Amino acid sequence: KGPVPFSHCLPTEKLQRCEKIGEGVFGEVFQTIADHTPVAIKIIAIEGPDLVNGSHQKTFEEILPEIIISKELSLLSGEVCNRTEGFIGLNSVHCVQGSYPPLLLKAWDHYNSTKGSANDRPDFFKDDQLFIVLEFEFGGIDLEQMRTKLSSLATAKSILHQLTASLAVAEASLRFEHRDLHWGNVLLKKTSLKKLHYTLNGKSSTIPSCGLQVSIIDYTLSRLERDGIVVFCDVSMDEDLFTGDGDYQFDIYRLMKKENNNRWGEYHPYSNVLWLHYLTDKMLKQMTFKTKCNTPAMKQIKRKIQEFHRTMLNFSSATDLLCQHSLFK
Amino acid sequence: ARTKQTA
Ligand SMILES: Nc1ncnc2c1c(I)cn2[C@@H]1O[C@H](CO)[C@@H](O)[C@H]1O
Ligand code: NA
Repeated sequence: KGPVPFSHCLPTEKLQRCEKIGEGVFGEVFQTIADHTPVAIKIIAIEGPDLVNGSHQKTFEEILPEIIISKELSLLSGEVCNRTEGFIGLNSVHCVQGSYPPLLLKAWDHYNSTKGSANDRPDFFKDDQLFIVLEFEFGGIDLEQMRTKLSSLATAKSILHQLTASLAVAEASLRFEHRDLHWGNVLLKKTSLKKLHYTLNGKSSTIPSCGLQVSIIDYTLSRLERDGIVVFCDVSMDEDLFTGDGDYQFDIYRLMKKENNNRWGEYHPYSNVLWLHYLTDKMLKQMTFKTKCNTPAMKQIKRKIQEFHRTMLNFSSATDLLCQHSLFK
Repeated sequence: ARTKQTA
């Protein structure tokens, strides 16, 4: 077949509505709308010689694991025995060719002026440059940007409960590890559902939403298996992944390496526990709740979450936490 | 937020 122009993924009206909503070393994420429905578009340069955001571009083979894992996780919303909507929907993947669309560069510029960017302005790509364009369901706003917007300690418990269940279901279905579940990768969207449903090994349960649906995104470093074929990112030789400081996030990579003996092909669901611990730590230390923590009931929820924080590292997986931890009774 | 630290 071969690639398609950016205009294929982003016809005039869709392109005009693109706004930048995030970034990483991988490239750029734009929100737009199609058939009256918001979507997020992740654009990753591939196969070219230019350094991008400090790193070499991936080949098509190197980007396949992300695509495969994005598809498997998206599929869980539709399964029976192990079902959850707690990841993100994947709509489509395309291989696109061109220089960066001028309208996306303007959107890039607007973000850089308001939020600041840690990326290079993507204005040096030639007309034959390839990209992978992944279109996802819009999952709302990341937990870091929502750190002053959560209502109450009940909201915090619901988010942790949703995260834990989603991970457990992915563990059970796919021997999944996220491996990079920093707070940019947890999305919150308003829902009018009072409770959310999941199914773990044929058993269905619900979790009070407190008005929010959580989505886990970005499977760049993730791992799973299907048909006893493991799909993963081998970061054994990536030293700078392990040398960060100034946030507990950067200890999580070191602690994962310790757990797995630097062997990233193996299944170690304890990594999901480590990420949950980091998120629980964020809930306790970096959130300013709109209703603060002002009643005996809210204080009690805070105490239960601190207890979770002090105990949860003695569990072996998200599935073990969900099924056995007192917080979820 | 980002996987590796970077201003
Ligand atoms: N599907 C989505 N819905 C809403 N926002 C999204 C996504 C995706 I894929 C990514 N993002 C935003 O972009 C940042 C970088 O991955 C993330 O930190 C996040 O802010
Ligand atoms: Na979701």
